[PDB]
Amino acid sequence: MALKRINRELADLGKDPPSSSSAGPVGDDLFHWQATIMGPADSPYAGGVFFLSIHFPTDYPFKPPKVNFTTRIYHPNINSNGSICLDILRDQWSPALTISKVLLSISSLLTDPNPDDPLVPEIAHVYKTDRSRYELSAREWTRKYAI
Amino acid sequence: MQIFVKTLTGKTITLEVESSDTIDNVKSKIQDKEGIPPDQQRLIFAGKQLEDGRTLSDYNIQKESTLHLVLRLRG
Amino acid sequence: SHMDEYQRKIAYMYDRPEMAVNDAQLQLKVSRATTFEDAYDIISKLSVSDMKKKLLIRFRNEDGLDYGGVSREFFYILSHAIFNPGYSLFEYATDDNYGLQISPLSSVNPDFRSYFRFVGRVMGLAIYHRRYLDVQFVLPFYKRILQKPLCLEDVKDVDEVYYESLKWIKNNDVDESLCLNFSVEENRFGESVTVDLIPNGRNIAVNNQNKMNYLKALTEHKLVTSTEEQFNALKGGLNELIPDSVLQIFNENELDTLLNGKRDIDVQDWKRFTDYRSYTETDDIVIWFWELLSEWSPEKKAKLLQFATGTSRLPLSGFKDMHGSDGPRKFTIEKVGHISQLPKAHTCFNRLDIPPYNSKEELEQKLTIAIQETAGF
Repeated sequence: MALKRINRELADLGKDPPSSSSAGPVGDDLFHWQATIMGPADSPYAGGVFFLSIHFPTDYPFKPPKVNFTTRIYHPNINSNGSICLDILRDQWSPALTISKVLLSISSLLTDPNPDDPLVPEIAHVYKTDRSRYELSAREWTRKYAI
Repeated sequence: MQIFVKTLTGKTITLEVESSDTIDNVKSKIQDKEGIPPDQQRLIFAGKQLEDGRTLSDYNIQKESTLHLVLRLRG
Repeated sequence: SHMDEYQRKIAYMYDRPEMAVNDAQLQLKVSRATTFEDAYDIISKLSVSDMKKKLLIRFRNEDGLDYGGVSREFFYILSHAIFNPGYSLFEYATDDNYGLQISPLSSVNPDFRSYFRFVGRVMGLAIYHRRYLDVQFVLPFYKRILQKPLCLEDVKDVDEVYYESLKWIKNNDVDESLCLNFSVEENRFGESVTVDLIPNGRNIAVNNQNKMNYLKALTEHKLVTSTEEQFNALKGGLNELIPDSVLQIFNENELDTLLNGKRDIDVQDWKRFTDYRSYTETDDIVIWFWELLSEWSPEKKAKLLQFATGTSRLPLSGFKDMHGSDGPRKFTIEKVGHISQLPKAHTCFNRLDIPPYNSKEELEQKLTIAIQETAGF
């Protein structure tokens, strides 16, 4: 369940290439993966590639993996540490949720920031109040850092 | 008509409602029969989440429809 | 009532002729800097008759009165020493939900049985002399000590997400794609090894019929079979002083109250190990909040702690080593919120957002209303 399931998920992701979201083994250690996310086209993060480190606890699938960002992003849900407070990895987790669902959920969060979970309440309030300034800041950050 | 709602714990609750009954009416019925506030309760039916301001007929709820109870938000 | 019955049980237990101390005094000398080593050197080489006599403990180079307080501090320090996860004897169940359990890695020691018999002797001595340790284990542990069966719900205290996954497997049918079979992978200092719950269990995938047996096997292996020899040694040490016929008159919570005493959460430590955003102690809201916390019942303070952080169990060393979802994250108070809105909580960040109310009484009313639905202890 901690190695056969991982091999099955890796084989499944190796069959159909999403061409936008990719996952790979860091060297040879099946409990540590790197995820590359393409920026959503209809989002201020358009054209910005993002990197994530995914840790598989040994109790997988009974315990969810941990994803951490590396590239900075002016987002109301991603601080400088690269943490992600995503409900799918703490509450809405079931043994059948493969790692592909996690990447798709993160992509959805990037497209549509969720103000119900203000990891950094300042940026969330700025977005709720000054939309244009928030989007300008996000695009400037994407240009400076992602590029 | 009559419908059935299953909670997260698997408890089955029978509700005497109608197709034209509003979502608010069913939420009030569930609150009266259980005590949970209507806003906290969310009903999943055929991939559709019931929302205030609509009716059961809007969600194609029919005789002996099975719904699922879920929550909304957590930190 | 429950409390009166508990007092009756304690009186009957300590009134039994098989747990009566003698009139001889045992003197033990330890150094404050080195407590665990001295305790292991002395206690692990005594006799069953010796431990039953009156216990007198003096710290070396620390002469003073009120030997009761000195002994209490000694027991507190020793408990915080032996049960320290850094020593790799007892491990936290989860980093974000603190709870002590027997570490499966404790097999690394050449003779873990010696140290675990020492731990059993210490716990038996603590119960014998009406002295309290201050470590909070998990309920399945207390159920094991009383020799009670462990059902699936017992996994809830060990790990919430694990219990939710098990419950989901039980409720909904299991697809053939979920590669779940009778094989648990355990990692012990780098090397990960496969353990078979049943003979030739690594080649029997779960299905609709097998899922009940698989859940039973997983619960049994995670709660018992992992810590078999170590817990056997610990229970042997514990029963070396307290006869089991006395232990089995309690339940999984009366024993916890007997060990740790009436649990409480310190407030001065809480204040000294918090942090603020857009707030400072000069602000009136902060001082009102801390005064209200000072004058509150332990149950309500525990309820507020569970409402804010997400659990009622503190780390071993107080609020200092307070973890979060990703890494360390100390208790935080922030000035975010509209005037009319109720105080808000953020569990995975240990954060409490308090609106700037204009009266202390209003603040207390709003806080109580926000924590009304929370249940603590």
